[PDB]
Amino acid sequence: HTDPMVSKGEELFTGVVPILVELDGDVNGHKFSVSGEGEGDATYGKLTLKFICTTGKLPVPWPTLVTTLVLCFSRYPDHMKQHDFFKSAMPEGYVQERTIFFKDDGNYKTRAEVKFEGDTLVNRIELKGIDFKEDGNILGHKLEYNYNSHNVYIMADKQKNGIKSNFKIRHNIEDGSVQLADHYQQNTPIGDGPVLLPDNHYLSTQSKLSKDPNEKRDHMVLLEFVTAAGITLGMDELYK
Repeated sequence: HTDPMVSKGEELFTGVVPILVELDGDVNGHKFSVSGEGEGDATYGKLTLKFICTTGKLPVPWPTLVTTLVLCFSRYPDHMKQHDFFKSAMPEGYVQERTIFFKDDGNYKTRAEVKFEGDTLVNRIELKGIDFKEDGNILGHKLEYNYNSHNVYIMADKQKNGIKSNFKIRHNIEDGSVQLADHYQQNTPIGDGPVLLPDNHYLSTQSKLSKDPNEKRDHMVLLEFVTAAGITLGMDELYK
């Protein structure tokens, strides 16, 4: 690429990159840990990850953890690569913080560091959840094991030299309803190096959730794709 800052970030994501995810969680005092392993191919926006609850039964539904459990693997098309904050922060990485408000239920607060340790991309997360209903849709495990595709607007946060985003997820309830999960996110670089501050744009995501037939632990197999879009005034003019 013409931009050596783009080149630097992209060089770290060429090919297939191994991923480690670590989550320590406490929801209403229900403590748990999650480990995940797999690989990402940013050229395709493609994640293949297998997560295990290493402490026993997961006390919340797996779909409620998808957003928490690596946006540096998003596909940014060439015309947008100068807008890829997530890769530009590497290898030192970024902090990803969220609050996720489940309507008429509790909230998750998450803090994670996403960085390289050698050739492995690590996502190390702490999650705290409070004010849940012990018999509600989350602690009562009333959600379908699936994840609806959706689109999310990414905005520069110039003052924190990072990005912010807020977006709604709707988890399907077994009874046919939906449980809203209202996400507030912010990302800021680790360390004092430079980053690419993006124009506002969108990420589109789809996720397939499955089970490993040979796995006896509580677990989730995730096939996730994330693709960036927008910044199209110039590109669209090429075809008029």
